[PDB]
Amino acid sequence: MTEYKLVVVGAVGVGKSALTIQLIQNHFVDEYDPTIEDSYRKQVVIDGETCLLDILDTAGQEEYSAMRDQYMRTGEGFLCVFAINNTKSFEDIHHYREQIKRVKDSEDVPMVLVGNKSDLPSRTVDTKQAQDLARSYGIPFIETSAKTRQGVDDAFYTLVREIRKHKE
Ligand SMILES: [N]C1=N([C]C(=O)[N]C2=[C][C]=C(F)[C]=[C]2)[C]=[C]S1
Repeated sequence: MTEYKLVVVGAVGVGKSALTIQLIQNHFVDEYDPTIEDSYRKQVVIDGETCLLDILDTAGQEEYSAMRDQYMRTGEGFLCVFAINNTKSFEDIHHYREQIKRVKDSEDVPMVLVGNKSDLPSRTVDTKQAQDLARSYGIPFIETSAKTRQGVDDAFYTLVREIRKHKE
């Protein structure tokens, strides 16, 4: 069976486990829990093929810099999640971008920019603005409304399509 090794990156206040738990057990949690390390695995049927998705939810802080540069060597699919309400987490993508290209040692890497809390009234970053920077890097921007569970499942398939095309 085809297994996909992905890492869940981001900052504190975006919705890390809010995406995982919502797609894994279909549950939305209001309380935020500072995660350090764990393994989330689930089987998904795409294009008639059943595959296993292994996602590692690491600390959403620049605490373990050495460890950050470690797992970044596996650039299968980077989930660039940010909060549309927090511009700081959006402009933080560049901070990771400069490192990603260094660790991956490749200019071309299939990544997906997903904005969370899109169903929330508090919006600072606009879709066009987000897409402006996204297209600057060469990555697509998707809307991920966690609370309503809209686009969360579909957006997960988009990255798989990228990985498949990056192969052959
Ligand atoms: N989770 C866990 N495991 C599995 C794996 O591998 N994962 C991953 C990899 C890489 C990346 F990047 C992300 C995720 C083992 C132990 S714990």
